[PDB]
Amino acid sequence: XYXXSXRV
Amino acid sequence: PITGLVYDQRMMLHHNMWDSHHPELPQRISRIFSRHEELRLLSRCHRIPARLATEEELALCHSSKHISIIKSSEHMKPRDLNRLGDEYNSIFISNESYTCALLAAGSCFNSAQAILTGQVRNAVAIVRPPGHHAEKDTACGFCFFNTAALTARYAQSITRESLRVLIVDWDVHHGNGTQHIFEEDDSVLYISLHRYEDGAFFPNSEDANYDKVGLGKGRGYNVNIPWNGGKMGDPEYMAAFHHLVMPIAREFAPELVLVSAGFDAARGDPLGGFQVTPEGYAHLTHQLMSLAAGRVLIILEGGYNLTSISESMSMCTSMLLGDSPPSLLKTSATVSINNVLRAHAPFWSSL
Ligand SMILES: [K+]
Ligand SMILES: [K+]
Ligand SMILES: [Zn+2]
Repeated sequence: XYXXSXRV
Repeated sequence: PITGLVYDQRMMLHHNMWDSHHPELPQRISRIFSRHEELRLLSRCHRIPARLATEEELALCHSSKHISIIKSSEHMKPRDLNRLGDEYNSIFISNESYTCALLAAGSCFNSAQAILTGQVRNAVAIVRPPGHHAEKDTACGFCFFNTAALTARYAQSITRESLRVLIVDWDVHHGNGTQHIFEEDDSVLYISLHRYEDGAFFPNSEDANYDKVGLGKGRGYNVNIPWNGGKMGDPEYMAAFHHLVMPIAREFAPELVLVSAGFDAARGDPLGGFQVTPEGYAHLTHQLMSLAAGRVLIILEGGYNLTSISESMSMCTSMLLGDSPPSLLKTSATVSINNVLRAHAPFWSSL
């Protein structure tokens, strides 16, 4: 949901 | 006609020990509360007290394993908290998280009970951590227990099991936990509007597509409105309410409206990327107040720009008090609405 990684 | 409000600064204790600037900030609720006081809404509301949910109340929606696991974090050392948190998707845990999740759920129980017994007409709950990503058996997406889903079950337990509960989830993210808890249920109608991007936006599941209409006798009672390719705002949300949300809800005829009121679809949100204005949130609230004879409980979910959430939620409260709404289309938003209409026309004659 938060981080920018794609599935967070 | 009385509007209730519940806020407890004890819910600020849940925090991120490794990143104190993580967007699910303790000051989300204190900023929203402060803004209510600045706009003079606080003095116009009846303060409803917070309380802890009981573990028996948590089991209305959650497994005893999940409850026990989160309960066990209250006394863990920092390394055990870090490792437990990493076992979930997008979760941080401190020694206060469990108590904070209990206070969030119990606050909404006391609000729903106040509404259903006629002490107030409607209510707003300024609560942390959020709830709508929590599943029966797992925490997810900053959420530990599914506050809104528990509140629906709590409401039925103090009235009757067939109490019709409409949950509108306008958080920018799909309330996957809520959808799953009520997927085989026609007593609780779940309607979510959310950024979807063909499944690439969090929570990253096709579960959130328009063709997921519910299971069994819940067929038709799960309404997914997913947004793709576009920075949506008030025209798109207005149109989805006119064409889908309000026609279906009126047909369902709910006896209480729970709003999973995330404000991360707001203009300025760092996670949502959308542009709903505070005036738009007022109009969405004003529309929902025509259901259930105004028995609406607005529950804070997400929303991560402190100024945007404080202005937006205050406008929803202003609407609950009876203030008149303030003065207010992307092509891909029409595609979405039309896709949901085709999927749900078979169960809703209003469509
Ligand atoms: K949503
Ligand atoms: K349902
Ligand atoms: Zn969200």
